[PDB]
Amino acid sequence: EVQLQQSGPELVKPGASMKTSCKVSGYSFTGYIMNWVKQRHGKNLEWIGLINPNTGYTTYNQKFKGKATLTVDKSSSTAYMELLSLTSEDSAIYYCTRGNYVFDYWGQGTTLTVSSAKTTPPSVYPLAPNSMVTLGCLVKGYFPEPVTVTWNSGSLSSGVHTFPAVLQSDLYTLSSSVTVPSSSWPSETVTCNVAHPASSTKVDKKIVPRD
Amino acid sequence: EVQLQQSGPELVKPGASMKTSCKVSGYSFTGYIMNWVKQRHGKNLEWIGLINPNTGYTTYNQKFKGKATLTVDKSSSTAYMELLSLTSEDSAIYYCTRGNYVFDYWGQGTTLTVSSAKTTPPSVYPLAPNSMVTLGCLVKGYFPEPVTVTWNSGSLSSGVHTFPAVLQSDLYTLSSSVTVPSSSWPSETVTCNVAHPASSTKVDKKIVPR
Amino acid sequence: QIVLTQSPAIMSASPGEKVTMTCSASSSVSYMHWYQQKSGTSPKRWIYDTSKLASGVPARFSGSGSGTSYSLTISSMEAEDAATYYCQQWSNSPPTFGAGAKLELKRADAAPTVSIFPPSSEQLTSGGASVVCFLNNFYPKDINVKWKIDGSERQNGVLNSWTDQDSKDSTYSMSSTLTLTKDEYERHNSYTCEATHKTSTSPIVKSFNRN
Amino acid sequence: QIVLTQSPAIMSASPGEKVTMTCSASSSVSYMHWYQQKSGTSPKRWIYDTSKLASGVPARFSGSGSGTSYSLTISSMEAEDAATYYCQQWSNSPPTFGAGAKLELKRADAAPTVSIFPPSSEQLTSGGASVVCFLNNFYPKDINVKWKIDGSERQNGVLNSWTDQDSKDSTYSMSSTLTLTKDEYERHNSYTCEATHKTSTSPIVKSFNRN
Amino acid sequence: RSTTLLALLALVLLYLVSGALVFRALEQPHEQQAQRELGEVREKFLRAHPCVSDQELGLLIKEVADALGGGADPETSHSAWDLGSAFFFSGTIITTIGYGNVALRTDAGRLFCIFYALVGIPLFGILLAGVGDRLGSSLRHGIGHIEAIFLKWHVPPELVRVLSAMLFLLIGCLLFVLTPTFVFCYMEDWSKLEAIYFVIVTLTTVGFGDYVAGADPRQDSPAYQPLVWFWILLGLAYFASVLTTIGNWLRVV
Amino acid sequence: RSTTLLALLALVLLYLVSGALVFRALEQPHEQQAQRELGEVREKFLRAHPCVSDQELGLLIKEVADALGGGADPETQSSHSAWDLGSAFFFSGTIITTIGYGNVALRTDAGRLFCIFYALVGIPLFGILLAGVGDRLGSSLRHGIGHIEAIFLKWHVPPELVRVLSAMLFLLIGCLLFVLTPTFVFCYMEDWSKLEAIYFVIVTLTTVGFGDYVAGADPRQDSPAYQPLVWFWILLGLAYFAS
Ligand SMILES: CCCCCCCCCC
Ligand SMILES: [Ca+2]
Ligand SMILES: [Ca+2]
Ligand SMILES: [Ca+2]
Ligand SMILES: [Tl+]
Ligand SMILES: [Tl+]
Ligand SMILES: [Tl+]
Ligand SMILES: [Tl+]
Ligand SMILES: [Tl+]
Ligand SMILES: [Tl+]
Ligand SMILES: [Tl+]
Repeated sequence: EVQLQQSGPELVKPGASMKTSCKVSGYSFTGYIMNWVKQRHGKNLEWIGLINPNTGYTTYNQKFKGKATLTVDKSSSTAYMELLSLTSEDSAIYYCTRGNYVFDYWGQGTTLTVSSAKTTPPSVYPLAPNSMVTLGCLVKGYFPEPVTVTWNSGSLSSGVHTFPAVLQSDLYTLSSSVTVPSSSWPSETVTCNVAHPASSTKVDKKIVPRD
Repeated sequence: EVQLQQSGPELVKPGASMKTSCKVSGYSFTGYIMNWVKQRHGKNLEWIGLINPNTGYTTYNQKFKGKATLTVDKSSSTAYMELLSLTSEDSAIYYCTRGNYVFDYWGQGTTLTVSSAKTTPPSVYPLAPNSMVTLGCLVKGYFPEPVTVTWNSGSLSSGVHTFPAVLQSDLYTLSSSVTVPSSSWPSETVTCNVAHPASSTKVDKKIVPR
Repeated sequence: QIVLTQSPAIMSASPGEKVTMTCSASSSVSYMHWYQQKSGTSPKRWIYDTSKLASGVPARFSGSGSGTSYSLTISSMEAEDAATYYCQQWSNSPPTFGAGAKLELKRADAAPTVSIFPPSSEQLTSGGASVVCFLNNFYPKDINVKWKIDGSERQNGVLNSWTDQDSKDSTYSMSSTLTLTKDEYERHNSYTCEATHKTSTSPIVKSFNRN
Repeated sequence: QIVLTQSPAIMSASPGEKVTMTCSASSSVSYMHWYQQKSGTSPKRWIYDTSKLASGVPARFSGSGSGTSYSLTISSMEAEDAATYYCQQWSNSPPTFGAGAKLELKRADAAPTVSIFPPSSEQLTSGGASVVCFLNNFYPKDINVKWKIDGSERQNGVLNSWTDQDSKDSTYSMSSTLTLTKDEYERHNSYTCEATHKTSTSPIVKSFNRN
Repeated sequence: RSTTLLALLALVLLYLVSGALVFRALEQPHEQQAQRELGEVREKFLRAHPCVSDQELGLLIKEVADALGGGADPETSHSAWDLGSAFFFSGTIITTIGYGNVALRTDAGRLFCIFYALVGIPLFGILLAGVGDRLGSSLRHGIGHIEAIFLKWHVPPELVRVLSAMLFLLIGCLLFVLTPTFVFCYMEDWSKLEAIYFVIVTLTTVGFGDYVAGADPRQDSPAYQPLVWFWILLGLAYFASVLTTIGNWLRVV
Repeated sequence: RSTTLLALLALVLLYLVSGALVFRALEQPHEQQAQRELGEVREKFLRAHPCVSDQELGLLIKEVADALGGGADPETQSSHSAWDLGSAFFFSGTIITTIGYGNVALRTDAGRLFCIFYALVGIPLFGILLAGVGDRLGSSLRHGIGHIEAIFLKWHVPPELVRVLSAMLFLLIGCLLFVLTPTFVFCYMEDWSKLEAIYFVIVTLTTVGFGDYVAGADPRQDSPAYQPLVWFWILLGLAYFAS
């Protein structure tokens, strides 16, 4: 079982650089070419460059010439990528993948986030207004991802959509909907529970009908 | 720790063929070229040929063209050599070794013996005739190698040479010497212990003075 | 340098349907490779050297092509086939990818369940005012939202978010969020969220009055 | 079919002595490699690419050369250095080896301790008669044995065997075995084994009478 | 006549343009075959050798090309400036054939080559005229014996002269065109068409160099390499005599 | 004269052997070096790529060499055409002139077959035109010389020497126009050295046509009128070298 194990997510300031790793097992590291690939949120895949772990030889995409430095550590069969002078356009998922003509094995990827933002807890605002009724939670102005939204401590889990976060002037916003039978609300309380691990923030918000 | 583990010694009739193996561990089998080398009793090393385990490609020494076939089993990272229509000229040690310019890792070797002989237990004959005395054991007419010789069940280990076997009309002969203080013999008994594993033969011989 | 075009970028198939996606190259290549990617995870070598199947891949998949035109085909769509497929080439360095072709599951059309939500009192006290609209569990994904303030249309300060296709009901959902300052909010009275979907010629509209 | 000549094929060194063995090539060669072999075991890469030391190898070993003439050198002989060294080349397929250079330890000369042995009674009863002579723990290795029956020399049905240099005293030893039929044995009475070694101008002779 | 020579220019011009059209029609579709093959070789190698990047293989191929361009030969004896090959090369100059399958790499080589040719070619032309007259003499003399038969058969002396010219070239053709082509077929493992192509490209002194016979000697057939030189010499003189007289016929026309 | 023919043969023979000695002295060392460099490249590659046998690398190099020998270019992986109308025109010229640079090979049997008949008919046809232009070019030169010759004769230089001086001028100006002028042209146009340019010029006008140097062949040049126009020179230069 071949396996490329990439290091965890990283969050860095604009201008700073960053180094990330890809440890191989299940085959001999030096026998195959290592590449790196960039995928900026769910779009086209970009080949960054390659290194021959056995020879140290590197080539790069012209796009990334000054940006990226590939190295390896033969003894720990580990490949490294360093990214330099990071700008916001560098925020993406980066894969290490193996191959010299097709890319036959890929790491699980690592997410890089480049941002000036400071850790900020979210404001959580309830969204209150047919048999069914829909209620919501607005979670805005937090950094960084992720937040977790549950409903009634997770006992209310069907009928739920949480939408993707979006960037608004350097901070994240999303909302979550939940749909319930109107006999249940407001006969029964509904509270959305929001956690933001980065700020050690746990917040509960009861949805109350507009007065 | 790279390692090439060859299969054991093989004994075959003239005319027969034979296949021997070399399993690698400590690196990736398919990443490196495998070679085989012949060494006929303690003399020049002869490159037989090579195979690329990844591509199946083989080239051979012209000397060995029709003689030898190299193959691999990728899954068990094992290399094979087959030798054909064997004659006594083929009796030798054969190594598998790794490399595409220098041979950096070698198997421990395998000995091939080509012979018509049948398993025969040895006759063991004592050799009896100053401060030191030398006594001996003649071990003759056995096949195949090896035998092992000890003295007084290993209580006598210094002063001992066992000489190389030699072929005498298709069977092996050797002897073993041991040197002891003449105060010890025949005041004390000396017996040589001979084992021939191939025939399940274990024999003790007391050296008695003429 | 060589450019790969996969068009259309989105397509959809019922299960049992035959599916064909194409990859056209800016200039000829000798081989084409394809990867399959599902949200959340790295790409997988799917087909390589034009028509060879990778280990895991079921037989319903096939590849073909030559020179400048290559294709990936599914003889009979299945559910687990929903994914994004990318082509790539390495007959010329640097290697390059198609922009990918997303393949969604087809299903019966569904109208959006629409809900509009006024700013919470909590938010208003901090000087902001976000008006939120959920358009839930509809198909297909093509949909348009329009905001109206006192009958007058507003497009600025609006942010949208779509979910991925739901894995159980195959629907889509989206949120639209009009973010205003409390000032702008309190100047007007009627707020309307207006949805145009294939399922009706006449928009679906939810509204509310500030009082 | 480049030919490598190591000459002399045998040499001997006292401990502390500098040792140099040479390898000349039938035509020019860009690198030379060397193996060390001790009887009983496979060769070990010792020096490769002319002057690079393999991992195990102590510093007293060095290599050099170029074109058609290469050499392996030991700055100061040690005991464990006794071995056969082979050169080999792969600047042209097929690779080839020197015929090897055997390096024995020098030591003070030693006369053979000689012993002759009459046929055992056990052997005689079966109709065979082997007369054995041990020449033990002498140096150097050059030695000659002569058999005499009733004072007249016999050189048929004699078989010889030498040991390798002894690992602890650096001596050599050999057996000589006159094998006769019981017939031939009982016809004569005096049996003598005669050893010529450089340590004395006068042979060493052990004899026995059948009586 | 200046008027007529202008006409002749225009004719030739049309002969060229017509040639151009045909060669382009026949060859343009395969301009790229060698590239395609090189690329196939690369891609095939990469698939067989995972320890090699495309880009690394690229450098290898550049470095190989440079060495080949310096006159290296792929080895698996082959010196193009050993005495025998240099002799041959010098032959290719004074004959003006100029196969050029081996190029001069040094400025001295080039410089020397200039003077070597200026002096060598006319010197050779003289010998060639000489051998042309002597070879034609031998041929015409032998044909004269057969001419005796025609004259007795009361065939007009004018036609007998014609039949002898036909014979003159036909026998030469046989000895210097047909015979060699069959020879090279077997010796060089060329096709008949390749062999005739070579022969004629050679005897016309065009000397493309896509095909070359006698640059190196062949073990197991010693007489080969000299006989080829001997052949070029004799063949050129035979071809020359044909051109001078067909040139001779043409200019009066 | 049979005696002289044999002497001449022996002389030529010596001219060849002497040539051989010189070229070997001047070229072999460079060649032996290249051969070495190829081998260094192999051995270097093997040391860097254990997955490759020497023998396998050998086949690669042979196969690469064959393709390069067929005119593949190491630099790219695959716009300009060597058989466009202008280059094909040029190629045809190289045949009938017997120059035969050969820097672009015919790949098809039809190409070869046609080329045979094209030459057999083309070369003598060209020879005729060449004789014609040779006489006409010499005529025009000789006429132009006549006017300057009038000046020498008035200066009371003997009519025998005036004929000699005029020949000097005759060739010197031709040389100037057909040797020197072109070499200076090509120097600047092809980025060759002076020595390379003269080498080319002369290899060309002698109809040796090695093909190591060819004017206009360069792929990058945007020079349509260039290559045929050079043929204009080739025509005039050949007829004048015939003398
Ligand atoms: C051999 C065919 C060409 C004519 C001989 C060379 C004369 C051209 C001027 C040197
Ligand atoms: Ca076996
Ligand atoms: Ca060469
Ligand atoms: Ca040669
Ligand atoms: Tl043939
Ligand atoms: Tl010519
Ligand atoms: Tl030519
Ligand atoms: Tl030529
Ligand atoms: Tl040429
Ligand atoms: Tl060429
Ligand atoms: Tl220049």
